[PDB]
Amino acid sequence: TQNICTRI
Amino acid sequence: GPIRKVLLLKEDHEGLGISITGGKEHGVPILISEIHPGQPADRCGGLHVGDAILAVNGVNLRDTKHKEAVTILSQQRGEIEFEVVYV
Repeated sequence: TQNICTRI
Repeated sequence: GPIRKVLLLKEDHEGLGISITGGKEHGVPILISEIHPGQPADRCGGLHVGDAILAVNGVNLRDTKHKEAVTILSQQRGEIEFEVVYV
């Protein structure tokens, strides 16, 4: 856990 | 690939319609993970999944952690000019 995808 | 400049418009109530991943702490660019249907990026075209976002409205994203890039991208309003390259 550390890479994420963030919606903007 | 070649660096491209792509401008879209975002109303205040809208999102950009993209998801990003990556960042300095993971040793990779800010990358477009997804382009969401019907939102500004999809309606404009010219951005692609796997593009690195090098800058937005002249604000450099090449050395930003993921959280900082989220902050920067989320703060853009109106005209949003992306500098992108397919990595």
